[PDB]
Amino acid sequence: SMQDPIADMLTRIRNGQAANKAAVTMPSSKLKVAIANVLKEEGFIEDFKVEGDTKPELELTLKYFQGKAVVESIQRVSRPGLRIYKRKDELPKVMAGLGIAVVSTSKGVMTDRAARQAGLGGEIICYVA
Amino acid sequence: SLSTEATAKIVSEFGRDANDTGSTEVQVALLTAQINHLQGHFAEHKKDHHSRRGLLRMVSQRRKLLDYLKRKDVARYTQLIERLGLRR
Amino acid sequence: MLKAGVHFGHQTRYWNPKMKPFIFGARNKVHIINLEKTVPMFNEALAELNKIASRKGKILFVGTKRAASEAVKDAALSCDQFFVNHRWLGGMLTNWKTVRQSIKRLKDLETQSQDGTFDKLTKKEALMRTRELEKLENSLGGIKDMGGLPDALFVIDADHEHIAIKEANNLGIPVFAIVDTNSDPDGVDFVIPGNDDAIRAVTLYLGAVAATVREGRS
RNA sequence: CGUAAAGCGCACGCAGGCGGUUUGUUAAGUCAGAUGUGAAAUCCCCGGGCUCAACCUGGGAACUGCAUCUGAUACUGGCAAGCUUGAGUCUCGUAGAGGGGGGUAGAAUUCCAGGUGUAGCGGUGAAAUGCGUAGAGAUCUGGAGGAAUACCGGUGGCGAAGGCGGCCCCCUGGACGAAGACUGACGCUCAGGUGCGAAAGCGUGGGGAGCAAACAGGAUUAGAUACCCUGGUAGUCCACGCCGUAAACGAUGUCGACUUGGAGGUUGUGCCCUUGAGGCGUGGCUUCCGGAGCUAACGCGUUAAGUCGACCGCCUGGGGAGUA
Ligand SMILES: [Mg+2]
Ligand SMILES: [Mg+2]
Ligand SMILES: [Mg+2]
Ligand SMILES: [Mg+2]
Ligand SMILES: [Mg+2]
Ligand SMILES: [Mg+2]
Ligand SMILES: [Mg+2]
Ligand SMILES: [Mg+2]
Ligand SMILES: [Mg+2]
Ligand SMILES: [Mg+2]
Ligand SMILES: [Mg+2]
Ligand SMILES: [Mg+2]
Ligand SMILES: [Mg+2]
Ligand SMILES: [Mg+2]
Ligand SMILES: [Mg+2]
Ligand SMILES: [Mg+2]
Ligand SMILES: [Mg+2]
Ligand SMILES: [Mg+2]
Ligand SMILES: [Mg+2]
Repeated sequence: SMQDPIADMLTRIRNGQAANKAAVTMPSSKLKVAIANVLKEEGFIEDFKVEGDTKPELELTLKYFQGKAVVESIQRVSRPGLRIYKRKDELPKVMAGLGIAVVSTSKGVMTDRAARQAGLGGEIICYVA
Repeated sequence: SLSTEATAKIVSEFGRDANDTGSTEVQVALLTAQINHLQGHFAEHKKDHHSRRGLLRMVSQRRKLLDYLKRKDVARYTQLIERLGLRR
Repeated sequence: MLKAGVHFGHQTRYWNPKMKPFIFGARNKVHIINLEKTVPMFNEALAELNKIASRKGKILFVGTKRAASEAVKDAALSCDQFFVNHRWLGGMLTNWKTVRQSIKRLKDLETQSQDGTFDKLTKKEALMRTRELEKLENSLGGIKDMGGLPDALFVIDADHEHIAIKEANNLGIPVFAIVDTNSDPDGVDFVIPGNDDAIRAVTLYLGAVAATVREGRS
């Protein structure tokens, strides 16, 4: 159910994107945001927005480049059934180097590139490319 | 299915005021009330399996509620089961 | 900005979902297109049309329906452009090298209608070979001389031209088409919203295409 | 795991697994560095020694592990207090073959009685068994009895599945809708467990019109332990209690989120000179068709067999065997 909301986010992108849908919204959370952040900073989403207060409302702008969408694939990795935790030497690099891996760490939701530099590791939320 | 008169009664017997309809105790109480009433319905008949399903439903619900209470306010729990007269 | 006296929109339920971005309709259980979006598409329509027409325009005004056909055998036909105004013999772009000989027959026949052999053979063979001609005549006029490969294609009703567009899509032939609310776009590189089968939207944009291929480099 | 092996017939629900949202705290999981340890040989890397090699050997590297200390706090778990969208509770109503109990109605069949009537009726492909002069069938009249409820009736409606159709009262389950109010994550799923669960069949009494396993008789047929005909017992009906299986099928487990359309059916409800028998919306349920997509194909397609998550059942060649 609502039990895993991050996969729900991942999928609302995945879906709307394949639906050539301009925006897409969803109930917000601290967590959710910190990710969209990374998605934006790495140029997969266009721009996010949290239009709420009591009942927060994370909202994202999808991009489309050529004819495609910018997100060729968005999978969950960790999940409440089975949590994944890679050290640092073990951090997974997506599409060789292209595309990213969203990982939470003792210091915030970063990208595998970033986390690798940081010198740390953590829960590898999802993969994007 | 329980009298608006009677259901109201109990709301005003277990909650803050009437309107405090969803107060735990109040649910647990007007469930109890029906569950008990019903025991005579199914005293005759007994072959009314279908209706029985709602009654089981009733019990398992009130049970979950009763559980949750004990988890929160163990005081309001004991008070309630004494005063509703169950849990032996 | 509009010019279309009356092509407004057209076509009722049968709308194809993908034709949303070019519709603002609602009148009486039929949608009017986006009057003001058809237009910035004449920008690009006749533009990259005339753009290739100067660099040398070889068009192919593909359009059919016994109620609009002959109204393409005109300045559409006449000027720098060629036309098909009947049943689109499937594979005529895609089998151009099979059909090429369906031309040699047409000529080698009319080139011998008032020429060569004719009033001889039987008084049977006569219009009993112009039944051959009248046939191959329609469906295979605008083929006649081809000279400079089919290069873009102007097509009347996108889906009613299922085949010819698809053919082009295959062959690298930019397909300029006007696509009703009901017709399926995206087969069309240069998409022209609005009505497709009212005697106007045709002649209008139709004759207005002739009127830009016809002249581009003097 | 729709049709190839594979979703328990269905439901509730303990353990367990999973769990919306904010803040604080915790620091077990997780992450970091340090330190110790992880025997030698082996394996691998670069050399060296036997005429080469196999073989021998120096040195690194590796031993992906464990443990202790110290730190990091995003995620997970613990603790605390919240929050309102998830989930419940309350008010009014709507549709309904939802369940249980008691009444009751007309149409028919069979039977009993009688009137009239008289030589056949019945049945098949053709016949015969059968029935009729103790008068059949036919026809009219009255009566008894059980069983099922024409027309409405409809890809109509309800239920968890099984399944539930005359009318009425009584008891009762669920669903949905319009508002607003209260509870405040109280939830999802569920091995074990419990309940329900067509028809057949079993136990005791009862009931028995029609149908009909068995059985008898007549036929057909090379044969006919059948299909057809004349009869007809159990059973089919009620009460109590068993049994627990069906192609128990959508051959598709439940819950939740997301993703173009079109024409109906059904059922609530808001708004418009109600001024059209309506007009524009907005929920629940459903049928056909169809896009992406998915698929071996067939096909599925917002009621997914699409895109995702939580949990559970189950599959691992055919036969043997759902057998011992
Ligand atoms: Mg199978
Ligand atoms: Mg959370
Ligand atoms: Mg060693
Ligand atoms: Mg050597
Ligand atoms: Mg926490
Ligand atoms: Mg009678
Ligand atoms: Mg009678
Ligand atoms: Mg009710
Ligand atoms: Mg049972
Ligand atoms: Mg039975
Ligand atoms: Mg019996
Ligand atoms: Mg018989
Ligand atoms: Mg079975
Ligand atoms: Mg079925
Ligand atoms: Mg099933
Ligand atoms: Mg639809
Ligand atoms: Mg379909
Ligand atoms: Mg699915
Ligand atoms: Mg057995």
